[PDB]
Amino acid sequence: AVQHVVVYHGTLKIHCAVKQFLTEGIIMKDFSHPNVLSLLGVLPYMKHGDLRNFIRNETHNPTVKDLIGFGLQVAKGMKFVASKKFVHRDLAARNCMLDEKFTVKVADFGLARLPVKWMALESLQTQKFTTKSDVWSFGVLLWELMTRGAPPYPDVNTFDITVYLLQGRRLLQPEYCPDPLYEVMLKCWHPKAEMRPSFSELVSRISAIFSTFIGEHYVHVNATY
Ligand SMILES: O=C(NCCN1CCOCC1)Nc1nc2ccc(Sc3nnc4ccc(-c5ccc(F)cc5)nn34)cc2s1
Repeated sequence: AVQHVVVYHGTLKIHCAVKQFLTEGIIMKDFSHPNVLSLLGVLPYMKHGDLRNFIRNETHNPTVKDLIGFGLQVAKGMKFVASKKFVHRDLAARNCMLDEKFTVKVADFGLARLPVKWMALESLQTQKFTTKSDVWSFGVLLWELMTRGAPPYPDVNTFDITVYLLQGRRLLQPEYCPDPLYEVMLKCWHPKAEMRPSFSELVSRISAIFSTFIGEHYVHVNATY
């Protein structure tokens, strides 16, 4: 069963990277989606590396369309993962990768595997993780995308985040976030887990927002981040 399955550089020609083991080898191996990082048999090399570092790179010139497009690809990847009944537990821009085609692959799962500032409130309180808690995390990722990789809740110390949130607070709208995309993030952070959108609903809502843009709005980095 692990026979059909059979960090450092490598070749096969495909360029590659290399970092119970056999069981999860098989499990990781059957997750095939273009917005999900593959097991080659050893993972494909991602030319552009992590999503967070890429958007922070002061020499890159992402547009609003570009950033929303990355968020759309994450959502497609998570829609697939969620269909397989798998919970990520650590969705963050740091855990998403970008290839030579600028295709986003959700990574940091399986063999490649507390992120308190990305955690839903019920997970901060129960230490249990669901698909609905991934959705909350996804909303924080979108906020990362729109601020070009700013750290969330900058003046909040990890520990005190649950108290902060329980005062009635959320991340503020980034300067280059469209209003409808901020409403989407607010939905992802709905206080009741069951009221949060599914990943299928997020793919749908975000693809419509994405289609309204034409690549004319350059997103700049914030000085206070
Ligand atoms: O590094 C490059 N590309 C060059 C990047 N440069 C930088 C300077 O600008 C020019 C472009 N390709 C790579 N592919 C792969 C393929 C697999 C893996 S392991 C893995 N599995 N899940 C995850 C999830 C996240 C992270 C991660 C997090 C933070 C980081 F910082 C780097 C990697 N790793 N990870 C590593 C790499 S790294």
